[PDB]
Amino acid sequence: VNSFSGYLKLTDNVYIKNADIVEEAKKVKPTVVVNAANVYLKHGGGVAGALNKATNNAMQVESDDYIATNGPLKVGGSCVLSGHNLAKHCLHVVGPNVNKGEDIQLLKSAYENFNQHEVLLAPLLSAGIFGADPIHSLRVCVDTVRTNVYLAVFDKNLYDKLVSSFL
Ligand SMILES: CNC(=O)Nc1ccc(C(=O)N[C@H]2c3ccccc3C[C@@H]2C(=O)O)cc1
Repeated sequence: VNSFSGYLKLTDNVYIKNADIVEEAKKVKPTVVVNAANVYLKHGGGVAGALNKATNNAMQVESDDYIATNGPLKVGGSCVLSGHNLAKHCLHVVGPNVNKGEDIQLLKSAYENFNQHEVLLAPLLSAGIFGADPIHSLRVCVDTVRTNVYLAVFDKNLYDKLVSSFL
């Protein structure tokens, strides 16, 4: 039993809710919140900008030190950093950005990072400003992630479309 509330169950291990991931993180304090990161951990907009703003820029400060030490992430890769006031940990995962021309097949590799964590609160990777089809992202999530994932979808219209079209 966990504290996630109001989710629709899609499969054995995937759950979905129309919610603001920032507000959801603030209320649940999950062990892991996933950030829709880029390789430079520059949290300017989308989910990343929202999560970082909610940390009063502490996420960005920590991220800049991480990059200065380790260099950029790979597309499809991830790193674990602090969750600050939102979660115990933040798993920064880089899905391909279609608006940068990155290979969508890398979306499966990106979701594989979730399997290293038993339970996660997450957005749909590569959705929103990353330019992928969220219906496709949900399909890859369901077919790749085996651990327990609670997906937060900010847009109610998109949420309803994702549920209604789910196979
Ligand atoms: C004050 N609170 C807030 O600003 N919250 C806030 C702001 C923006 C987003 C967002 O862009 N999310 C989408 C996003 C972004 C980048 C990559 C993939 C996805 C999928 C997400 C979705 O469409 O569900 C989510 C929450």
